[PDB]
Amino acid sequence: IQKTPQIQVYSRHPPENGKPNILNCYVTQFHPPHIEIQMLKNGKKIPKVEMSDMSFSKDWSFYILAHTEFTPTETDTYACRVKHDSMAEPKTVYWDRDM
Amino acid sequence: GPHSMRYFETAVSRPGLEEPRYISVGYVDNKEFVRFDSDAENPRYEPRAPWMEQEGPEYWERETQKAKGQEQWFRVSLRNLLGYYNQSAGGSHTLQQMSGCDLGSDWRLLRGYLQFAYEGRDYIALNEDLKTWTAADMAAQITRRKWEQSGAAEHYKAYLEGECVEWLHRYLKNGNATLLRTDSPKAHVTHHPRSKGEVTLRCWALGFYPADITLTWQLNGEELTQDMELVETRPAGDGTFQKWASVVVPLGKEQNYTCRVYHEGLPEPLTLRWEP
Amino acid sequence: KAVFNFATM
Repeated sequence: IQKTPQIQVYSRHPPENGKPNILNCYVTQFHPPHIEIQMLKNGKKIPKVEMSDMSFSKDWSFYILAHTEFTPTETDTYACRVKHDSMAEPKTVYWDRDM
Repeated sequence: GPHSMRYFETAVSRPGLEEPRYISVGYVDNKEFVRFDSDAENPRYEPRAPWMEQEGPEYWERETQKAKGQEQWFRVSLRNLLGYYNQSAGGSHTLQQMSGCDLGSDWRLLRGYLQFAYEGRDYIALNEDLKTWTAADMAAQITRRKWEQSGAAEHYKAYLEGECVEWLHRYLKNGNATLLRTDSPKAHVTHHPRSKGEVTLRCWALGFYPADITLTWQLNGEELTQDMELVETRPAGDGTFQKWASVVVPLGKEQNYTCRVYHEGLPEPLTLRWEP
Repeated sequence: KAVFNFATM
């Protein structure tokens, strides 16, 4: 039976506007292992997202780190959208640089 | 300190394509060092950290034949489980396994592990005694009787007490100036105004390995579990981890609040406040 | 070193 994914979106490094960085979308605690992850800039899919290999925790649940290069600005908004069988609709979370 | 080795194996069936995908990941001290994947063009145990390239072709060829054996083992087991649970065709199914050993700091076996899950759910496990089996499910009882009658537990006990220990000893010596490191966290506190008369203080810990860590807040004395928000520890993507914990606080009376960071790389717990 | 399994389930 299904386990719904938990998502966090955050930068690898302290975010500074105009300085290149890496944006992460860490998706954990899900089952079954088949999942769809897109990272978004201003609502549009970012085309070249790196996907770590499938792994699982000692509680049997799966997790994945997705990441991409990006340059934070004052104006653009980033997000991660996750499609999985535990959810009737996709789940979006937005990047907040303070959290 | 203490040490461990684990192999985490997975086989996934899907309605269409004619054979399950099988994947095995090995870890030494919770860090990846080998990997086999049946979807790969060259299905073979490839190395995963610099220090494993010391192994000759005879090591990789044996390990790879082992993985091919496991794949077929997972394949038949998946079939058998479908029947045991009166599941029809046309669905997706998961079989997972964890196995390995924990050594103490004295390099002796502390514990062996062998565990299986079906559909993400405990199916059967070898008990700590390495002699008897735990299986909760009615369906799992068939596997348990089969394995009791075949002396399966003896076979796994020998691997866990023998090969698992002997070869982990070997792996630690090869990467000694590699896995004998821990990065201490760097903590700082940030300040975030909210609904006035109040403000969120957010304690950050960055660049640490391994992932286990604890962040507390104190109102001048006693810890605060309510309503202290935190996030789950997360990979930064470069081998290190990040965490924060926050507490909401009266504006102006915020120098009363202290944050502590507990990590195994610290010579002692760190202590921190908001610094305007 | 990987385990190799005994009887199937």
